[PDB]
Amino acid sequence: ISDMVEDAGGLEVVPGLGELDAKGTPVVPPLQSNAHVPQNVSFYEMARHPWEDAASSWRRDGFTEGSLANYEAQYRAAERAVYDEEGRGGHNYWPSREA
Amino acid sequence: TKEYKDRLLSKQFFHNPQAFEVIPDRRDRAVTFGGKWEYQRTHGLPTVDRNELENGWSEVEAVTDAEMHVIEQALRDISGRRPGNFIKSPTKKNTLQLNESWWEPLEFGWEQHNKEQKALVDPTEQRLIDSASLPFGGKIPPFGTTIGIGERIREIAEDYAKGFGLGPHGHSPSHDTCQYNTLNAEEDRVRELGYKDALVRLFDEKMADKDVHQWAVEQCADGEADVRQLLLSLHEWRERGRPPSLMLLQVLSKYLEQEIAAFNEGVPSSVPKLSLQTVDGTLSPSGNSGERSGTIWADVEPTAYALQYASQANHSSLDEPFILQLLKSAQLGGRNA
Amino acid sequence: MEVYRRITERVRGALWAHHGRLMSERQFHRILAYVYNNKYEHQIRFDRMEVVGRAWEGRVEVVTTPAGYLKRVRVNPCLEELSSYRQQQLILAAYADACAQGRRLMEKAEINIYKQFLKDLKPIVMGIRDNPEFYTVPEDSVETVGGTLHMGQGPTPTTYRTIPAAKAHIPVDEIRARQEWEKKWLNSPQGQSWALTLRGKRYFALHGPQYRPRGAPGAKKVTMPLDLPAPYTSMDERRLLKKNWMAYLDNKHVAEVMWTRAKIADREKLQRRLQETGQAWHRPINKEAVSRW
Amino acid sequence: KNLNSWYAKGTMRGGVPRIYYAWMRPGSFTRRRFEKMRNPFVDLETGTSLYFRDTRDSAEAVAHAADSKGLKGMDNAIDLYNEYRIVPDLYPEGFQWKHKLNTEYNQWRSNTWLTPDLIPQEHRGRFLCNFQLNIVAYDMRVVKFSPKDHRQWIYCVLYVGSGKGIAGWGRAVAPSTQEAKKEAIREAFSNIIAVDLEQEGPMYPVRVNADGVRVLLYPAKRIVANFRVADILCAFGFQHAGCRINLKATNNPKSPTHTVEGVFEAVKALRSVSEIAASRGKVPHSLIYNIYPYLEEIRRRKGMMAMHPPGKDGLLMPDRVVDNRLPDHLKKGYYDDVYWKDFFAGSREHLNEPKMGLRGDEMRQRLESAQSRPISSSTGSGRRTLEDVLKRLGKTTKDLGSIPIVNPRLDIKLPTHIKRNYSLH
Amino acid sequence: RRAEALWYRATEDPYFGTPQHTQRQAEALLRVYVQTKQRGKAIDFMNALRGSKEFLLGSICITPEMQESYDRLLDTTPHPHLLTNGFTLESNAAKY
Amino acid sequence: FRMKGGEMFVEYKIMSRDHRRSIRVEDAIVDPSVARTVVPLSWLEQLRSPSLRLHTGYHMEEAVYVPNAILAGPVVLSITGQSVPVVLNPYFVPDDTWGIRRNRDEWDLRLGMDAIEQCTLFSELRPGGLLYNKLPSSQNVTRHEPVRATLQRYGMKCGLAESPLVPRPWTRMRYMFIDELQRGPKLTEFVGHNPRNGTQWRFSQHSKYFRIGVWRETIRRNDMNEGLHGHSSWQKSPQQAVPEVRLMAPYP
Amino acid sequence: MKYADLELTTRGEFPHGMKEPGFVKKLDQNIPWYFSTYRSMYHWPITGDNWSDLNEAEKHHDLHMFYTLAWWKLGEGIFDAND
Amino acid sequence: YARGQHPSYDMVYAGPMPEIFPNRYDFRKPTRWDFHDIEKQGKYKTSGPY
Amino acid sequence: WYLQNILSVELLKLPSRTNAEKVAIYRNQKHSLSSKKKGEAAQDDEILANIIKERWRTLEFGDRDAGYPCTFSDYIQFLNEWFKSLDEEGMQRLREHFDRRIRPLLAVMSPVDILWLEALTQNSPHNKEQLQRRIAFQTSLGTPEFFDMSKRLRYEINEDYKVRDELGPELFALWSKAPERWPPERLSKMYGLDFTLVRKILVWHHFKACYDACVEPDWTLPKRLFALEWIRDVRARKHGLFYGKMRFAEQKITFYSDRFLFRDLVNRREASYANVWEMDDPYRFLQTEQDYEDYWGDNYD
Amino acid sequence: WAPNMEWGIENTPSQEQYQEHVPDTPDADFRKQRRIQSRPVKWFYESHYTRTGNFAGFQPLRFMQRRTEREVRWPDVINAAVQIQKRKPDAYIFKAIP
Repeated sequence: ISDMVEDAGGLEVVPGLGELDAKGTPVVPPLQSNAHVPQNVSFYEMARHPWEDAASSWRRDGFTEGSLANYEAQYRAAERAVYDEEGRGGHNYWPSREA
Repeated sequence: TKEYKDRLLSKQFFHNPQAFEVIPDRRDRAVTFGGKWEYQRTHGLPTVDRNELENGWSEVEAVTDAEMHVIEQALRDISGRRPGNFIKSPTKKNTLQLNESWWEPLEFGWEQHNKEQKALVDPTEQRLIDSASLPFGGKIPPFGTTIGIGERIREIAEDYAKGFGLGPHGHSPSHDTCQYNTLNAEEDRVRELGYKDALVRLFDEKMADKDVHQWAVEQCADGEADVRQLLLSLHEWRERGRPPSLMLLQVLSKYLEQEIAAFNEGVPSSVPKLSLQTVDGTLSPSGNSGERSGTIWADVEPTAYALQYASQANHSSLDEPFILQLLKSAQLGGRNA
Repeated sequence: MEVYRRITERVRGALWAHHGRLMSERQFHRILAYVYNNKYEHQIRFDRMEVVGRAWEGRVEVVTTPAGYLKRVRVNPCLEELSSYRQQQLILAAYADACAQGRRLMEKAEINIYKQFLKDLKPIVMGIRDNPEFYTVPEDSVETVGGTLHMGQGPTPTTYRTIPAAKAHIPVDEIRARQEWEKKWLNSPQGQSWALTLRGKRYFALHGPQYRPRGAPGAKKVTMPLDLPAPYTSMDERRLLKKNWMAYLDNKHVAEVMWTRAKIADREKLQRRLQETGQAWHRPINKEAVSRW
Repeated sequence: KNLNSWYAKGTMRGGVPRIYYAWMRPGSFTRRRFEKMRNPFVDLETGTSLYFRDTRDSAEAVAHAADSKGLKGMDNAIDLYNEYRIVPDLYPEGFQWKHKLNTEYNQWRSNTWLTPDLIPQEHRGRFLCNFQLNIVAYDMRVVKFSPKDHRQWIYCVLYVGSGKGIAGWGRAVAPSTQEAKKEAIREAFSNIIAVDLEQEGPMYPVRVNADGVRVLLYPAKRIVANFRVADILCAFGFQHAGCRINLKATNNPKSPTHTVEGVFEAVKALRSVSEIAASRGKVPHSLIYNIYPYLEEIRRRKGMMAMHPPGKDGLLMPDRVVDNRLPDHLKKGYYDDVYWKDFFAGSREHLNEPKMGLRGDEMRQRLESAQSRPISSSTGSGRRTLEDVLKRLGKTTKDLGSIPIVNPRLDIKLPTHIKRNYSLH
Repeated sequence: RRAEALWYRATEDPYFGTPQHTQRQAEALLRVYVQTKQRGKAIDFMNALRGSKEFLLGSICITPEMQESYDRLLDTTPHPHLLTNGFTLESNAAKY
Repeated sequence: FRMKGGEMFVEYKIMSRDHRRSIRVEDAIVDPSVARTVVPLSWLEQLRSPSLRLHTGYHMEEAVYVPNAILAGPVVLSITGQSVPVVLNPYFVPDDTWGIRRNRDEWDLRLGMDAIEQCTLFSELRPGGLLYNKLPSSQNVTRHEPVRATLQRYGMKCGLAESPLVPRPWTRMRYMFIDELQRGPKLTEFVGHNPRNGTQWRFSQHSKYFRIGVWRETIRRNDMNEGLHGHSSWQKSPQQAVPEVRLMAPYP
Repeated sequence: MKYADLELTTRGEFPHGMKEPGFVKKLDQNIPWYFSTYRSMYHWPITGDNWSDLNEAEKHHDLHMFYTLAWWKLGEGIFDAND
Repeated sequence: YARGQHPSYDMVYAGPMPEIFPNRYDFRKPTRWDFHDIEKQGKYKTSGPY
Repeated sequence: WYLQNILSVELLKLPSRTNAEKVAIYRNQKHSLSSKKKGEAAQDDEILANIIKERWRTLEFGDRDAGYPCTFSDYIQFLNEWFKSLDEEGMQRLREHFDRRIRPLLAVMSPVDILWLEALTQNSPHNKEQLQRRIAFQTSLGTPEFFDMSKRLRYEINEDYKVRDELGPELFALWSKAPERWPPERLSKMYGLDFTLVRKILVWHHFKACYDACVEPDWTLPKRLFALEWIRDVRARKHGLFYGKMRFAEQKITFYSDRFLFRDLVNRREASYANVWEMDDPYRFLQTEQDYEDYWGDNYD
Repeated sequence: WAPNMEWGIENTPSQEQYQEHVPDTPDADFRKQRRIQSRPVKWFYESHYTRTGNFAGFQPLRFMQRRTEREVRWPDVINAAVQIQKRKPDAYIFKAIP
């Protein structure tokens, strides 16, 4: 502590800090703190996800746009032709060899 | 921003212009008017101003004590013992399949997958793996002999079969001293009980020859219940022992009512009585204390269940002509495998 | 720190002993590094703010940074004459009081750390747990080679179930409906007017991502919460078994030893809980729960 | 101030190459048994409670009065990877991959797999070092199997070494040249010796006494020893060493035997520096760069980082039971809203009924995997099952796409197929 | 490379070295590159000129001589993808 | 480093070249127009820290005019943002003729091009940065030019690596070779006196001394052969002692 | 570019280094210690910044790499992305 | 530092200085002991590789 | 042939999918369930790259009058025009190609594979028959996998931190945004490895990042991360007059008592700092002019 | 920065380095594993600071060693390892030099 004070610039002797005035108030207004809980320092809204905005700490090696557009699209086409082949609006679990 | 992007563009351009052209000329490197160390005033990306760096974070929701109790509840739930990890059943003990090329010859779970194909599927379209094609008699070679193939095979089989978790006595099975399964006492107990259920045993002794489709199109009226769903849960409960579903359990409550009473006759005031009650949709037999069906076991391995079950052979697990089936079975005797 | 080391060690052991999945240690440490940078980003601005302590009646005014760096000491000149020792102990008590205050805020923000990191590890345990294939047994059940025997003590537990037996209900659904209620609202009479009210502009700002201009930090669009359905996603053991079985055996071996030790943790936390509320005894008396096996 | 330049040291031996370690020995290079918890300690459970000794006082652990939850510092796990390396790594892992066998490792990397009868039993699948054999000097001693019968037993000395660290010497007696050579080579691979070459020489004068030959290994700027002894030290890899024997080559006894024996005896008597240190219980200056992560984590655990949550132990004890396990007829529908219709197609562990939901095509594919199980007489019939019917047609058992039959080798009528499989789809 | 090492030693040398490069040293190095016909080097050097500290201060300038001579190098000298003013046909290349 | 109106304000810590005595300046101005730092004379003694290398306080100390001031140096400035120290010879003007006290406790201290030529702050000077406005006038500076106009008058056409001839600037490193992550640490032998003198390479099989040994290791491949054929590169094993062998590899 | 359809009958060997040595029955010098004893002057790898006017090191490494890629046929049909 | 309380950073703590960048491949520079023909390496031409 | 079999990719066609194939590979990729066969996992990009590998494998050399794409003359003539065309960055990318592909094989080369090597360009070794004979004998002496150089680089120690997931700079645009606020100690948590190797990864990471932003790297980052090691090399040189880097064989042989570090440890436990950046800045090592010169001696500027 | 340490391959001349006079050809000195040698001025092009010095405070061990002894007493062909020298032909055939 003695050296924390030294590197803290010695004790600044200011006369009458906690000494109160006749009317009950203190002379030499005290030192006032400005501390609270920081309300915008969640690290996750910071080191977010790179391409999407799901700001957290989980890795998800995504899929390129295009290679997901075409991919999922033709999956939908292949499912609509396998499972619902005769186009009656009904999903036939038993399509033909050809479907 | 525009400032960031533009400082970055000038940085990249004066670092190498010929990449920012369409016909990139030869990019050999030449001198820097700064001095042999111009990287000191070129290097790194552009950097932002610090006050904005550190302040410009928009206020973030105070995920509150509510959500905290939620999540702490989530973990203090999952932290519970999932059933078998302590003692892994032969299916998880033998599901191993190494992508290495020495592994596949000695088909790892050969004899176990054979036992499962013998018991739980029809002899008409099924597989069976052979210790003939399997290297070492199909079994592992003893210790001293093979210069280490069998060594490392036993060792991978060990480390994939080791059980982890706390057991019913309070120790990992390899704690220094607290032994489990001493002299196979756990399989002793599990034989001397068997995983046998009152409710499905009664459903059996009631139907006792009926084709399940017959019984189901009986108990499902025209509009009362769907034969699809009732058959589904019927089967998944009959073999592969589960707690019977809600609908199927109520159908049982009505259909077995005679055998249910015959089970419910001689109770005194205090004993358990098989009460097919589904007050809450919790099918866990420890939630019912095993009364909604006559189950000791709060969750049975489907497959050791089905192994005992198919060894109970009152079901027609042989589609053959009957007198031939019984003649062959008697003559080829009790050692028919 | 070891709170989150314990937490993620138990979650590792979970996502393996509850599903044949392994978490990539790349991820295991991206988690802890995100908590550590949580704490660095708190400590940063905590070092731009002050706590003021004061010794007897406020004669010594110690100005400090909440981390405990003594910056200034305004003294009353009735203290310069105490001694060298009692000066020391009085400025030390004023420091100590300020430290108490700063650490009060420090612990008031470490709960915010707990809570952001918890919102973080939400979709992971919600992944392993809020799927049709998530089930435990009662901790008393004598788990046998083929299943789980029964308990004998404290009959009839209350098996919960966190999942709708109905069709699937997932948070992405809930959030899309959240924005739809929000939409219908900002269409509705009280909607469009509250939106022109401060209560609406305030919400728009503090919660409207899609309105961040080109350049602003933060979520620059709206995000559905995360989805990691374990029992329906082989996480790493696929990659490990493909590349090399050695890494596979050891990665699963660690995840299993980790869950084993979190089990030992629950066991000793329970052990004290019982020796506290009179259930257990301070030296073994009940051997037949170990010697009959 | 040390006018010994480090840049002009070591005596050149022509082409003889000697290994040098960049930083630390290849043994102590890898640390899987400690990063991956593959050890008797992690197995044997005892002591895993200490990592949670902090829950002695429940109120204290929730309160987090002292950060010192850790068995060894601030955390239970602080610098598990560096700080523990501070100890003289006397017993290092070494080579521990079971990727390909000991045999195939020894074979790819060593000229010993070619020579099996030479390595005795213990070292067989072990070595990965290309050993150069140097036959010091053959001799001939008469062997008297009887008074009337005498043989010429040639007696070899040879040293099988590789300057990569490992070198043994064997002398043998056997009736023939090549048989005595083989016998001595196996005795050498029995007398194999290694050396902590981290110090690249002795760091203190080793004054040993072999079987009559007073040896002194000492530190020199460079290998300064006999031609033979120097090639032995180069067979060990000693860059800065020097052995002197008998004080001078007129001092008896001298012999190729005694020379090889003496130098190898001295290299055996040598103690490593890490072993010297640990023997004195002291931390070697060399390895103190491992505590620097822990010293820095000390210095950087000030304030917020040492701050531990209030009331949050991390040990979220067991309380209740959860069962999301739905009936299979239900999970068959559960995700149909959320993912593809009929999520659960074919997971045996998931769907307690393994076959349900599948289209007959994928079931046919399971069956294509399945093979033809033999037919006992009762099962064998003069009826032609759809198996051989579709054989005669030749078309396929996969052709009947629209036909709800899936397994033609079932001896059941078309609706019996469709009813045994009506429950499912 | 010799002229490059000269340029750097002119920056660095404490006795005979000049703190800011002279348009004399710059044009002289340009004409060295123009001499030995270094296409990529001359390009990068004109660019690092465009980016220097002396250029920005306006103390050192790219002379009209520099521009025209450097352009003439980028003409005469051969491009990796393009025919430069300075490719002389082969009547026989019709072979290929 | 910040701008409030474009003009940059850096935070630095001026230090005696031995970093013994130091004096911080919260937000000082960065004018890329005065080629020297002008600090008040009062610090000529605060930062005079007489070390040994500099017997007296400073090295250079010359009565200059701008005579108003004492040009003194070298003083080790250190700007908050930058990691490289910036060594200067600041003008030390007195506070009399030049009362640098602008407001209550402020100072009107400005960081000079003498420094910006050593900071990463220099990159703010080539057109595109935050100081290309404040740059003084000259023919190589068009003041209010569009930055893109300057880049394209220099030869900007497309993005970075837009046209597919120029490679991608992020396949520039498809692999970082960190030895203990990939296949272990090399086996490092030497042929010479030292690791730094001798060379990586053993003498190939073609040596005069090795050919008998190679002939034997060929024909009698299963017995152990004396010779120098081992100290060669060619070895009996499938594994040849060619340098950068990774001796701890999992699969060799 | 700069094409002329020349031919070539004798390429070198593959410079794999491990081409057999021309075998000899006896040695012209029957002294083996001369290979073990041969010292030389030191090979100081760097003198000051190792700068040299021709790029004597990078140039030679590039000219060895060039022909070795040639002989290895650019070395990629073996494996590049089998992983 | 003057007081003796600074957290000392000495060179006992200095880890290994790793070869951060692989230097360059060291192709076998030919010597007078790499001559495919025992003729150029006579006793009368070659007294050693360099 | 090169344009055809490399750069004219569209002229390549894949195995055209069936629709049960499409739907099923979707279904067993978008959720990996329990107990999957190993037949659903070979992706179409790995398949394209394996097909190109087979193209380059079956390219053959000889007079083009036959079915050959080209002769040795044609191919090495193209190689020569190109290798003359290569600039700096071209040569950086080419030498990296060498370093990653070929150079790791030159150390696992074998006198067994001399046949397969010469097969690559279809050369004919002088003793082709004596070779084929012995090489066949040696290749007999070991498993067909034990001798195919096409599979001798297939394992990596420490399989958890692969290199494929470090080519994307970890939290890149957070330390590209204030690399004075982001020492190595903030990210040395990102890797559960030894400390020296973690800093080594970090400097390689900053390099990957600066390269990809196409900005000049700061070649003083290795120095600023290993400052302790930097000054220790400087003083090791100044002490034992060598050049290069000090190896553990040259260290001091002081033996420190068990608790040498208590003085340093209490100074570390108590020393607080006005803010975080004085706590960790790269010049916390440098204490005297000797320290500053041994640091910035390399940096003559 | 490394000094220009003495007794390199390049510093030393022939009769010291090897034990015969060897031409100082500025072209194709294969024995110094050298290909060409442009010889610009020693210290002209390098930067000035690099001129660190000339260290030679050690043994020229190629050329002269401390405590020289015949490595191998037998056979008589061996000296200290500092006597590398090729073979002296019989009567010296002197061609006519064009």
